Amino acid sequence: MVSAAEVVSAQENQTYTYVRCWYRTSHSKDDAATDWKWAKNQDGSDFTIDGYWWSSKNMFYTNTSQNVIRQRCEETLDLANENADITFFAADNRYSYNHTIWSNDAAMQPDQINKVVALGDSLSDTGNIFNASQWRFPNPNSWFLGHFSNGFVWTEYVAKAKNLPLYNWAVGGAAGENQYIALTGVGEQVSSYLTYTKLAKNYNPANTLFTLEFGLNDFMNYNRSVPEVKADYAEALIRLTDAGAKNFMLMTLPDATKAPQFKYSTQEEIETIRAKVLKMNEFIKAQAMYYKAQGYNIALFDTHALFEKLTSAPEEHGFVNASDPCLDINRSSSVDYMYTHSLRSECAASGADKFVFWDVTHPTTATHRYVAEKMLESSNNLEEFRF
Ligand SMILES: CCCCC/C=C\C/C=C\C/C=C\C/C=C\CCCC(=O)O
Ligand SMILES: [Mg+2]
Repeated sequence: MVSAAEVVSAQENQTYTYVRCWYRTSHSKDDAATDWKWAKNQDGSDFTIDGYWWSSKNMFYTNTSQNVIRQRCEETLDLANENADITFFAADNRYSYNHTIWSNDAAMQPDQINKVVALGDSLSDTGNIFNASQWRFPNPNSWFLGHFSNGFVWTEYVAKAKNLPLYNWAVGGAAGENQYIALTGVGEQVSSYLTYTKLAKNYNPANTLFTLEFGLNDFMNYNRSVPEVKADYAEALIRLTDAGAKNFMLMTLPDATKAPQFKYSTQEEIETIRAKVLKMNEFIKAQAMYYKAQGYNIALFDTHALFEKLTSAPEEHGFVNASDPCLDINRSSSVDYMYTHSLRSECAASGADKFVFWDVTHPTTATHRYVAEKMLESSNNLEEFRF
């Protein structure tokens, strides 16, 4: 994907950069607003990281571990907030965009999972559209720093439970994301992953836990046929396994037609999408069995079955409401992502942790956490994966 000569030249172009530490300003997850500070050392001097830049979206590659960078942000911010939900990025100055930091692995690494790589849509996106929108979409007062929720997504909860770095290629389409970036498809995501990892040092793909949730963007936003979505899903698994991937967290798709935005869709539109989701889920199960029979490490979670339980009896799963958004949005219009919204009366009363949905499409961070924990329980804190 990148010649060996190009890799050497890039890796030898050594420099330094600074770290932007982001945090939730409120102690409540009802408030999505965030702010940032530069990372500092204990003596008050600026914290810097050594490494090299590369772009095919600039990634900064450093020898400094994600834990060390995280620790510097925690100490700099010195918040007594359990909901601080700290994230960090590389940045040369005040004008810089939020650049992902890749921590290079050691040459003598043990045979165990040491990072999470995510592929998918808005259900896994951690801010891929936010630099492209000049930090204006989704509005950072009502959506958590480029996440289409009031906090972390399921992949971040999974990565945190295992104390692992998470590197994200996921980006959706239900919020008008394609008015900001092109190349959002799963094949474009796998291509981008393959290109950027050639620049990494001592990269062993066998030590990566891959997460993949794909198909809802295609069925909801692009009216794509079931065979073309099945073919793209099979193609992603073929390309990843041929490039050394051994470990996957696969999942069935929740019935997206249960989301508040479908209150404003016709019955014909709803039945079309629902039928496509059901056919796709049978194919996802067949694909998981196919790779499991070949000796790959596959964890399959039935998110569809869990979501049916959650929406039919929310009171049995820690929720008061599964039909309305927490935010006071009572229509389906992508322009609403540009504005600040108040919480509806019922959600302000119960708290955002008691609602399944945050906006007309996306789940709350409590729903993301519930799914992530059910996943770890199902797989016995991921038993067929070596940690
Ligand atoms: C696979 C992990 C799921 C964790 C969240 C739990 C339940 C699903 C939540 C909501 C209902 C389903 C779909 C609508 C949500 C996002 C839009 C995805 C497509 C896009 O972005 O265009
Ligand atoms: Mg195809």
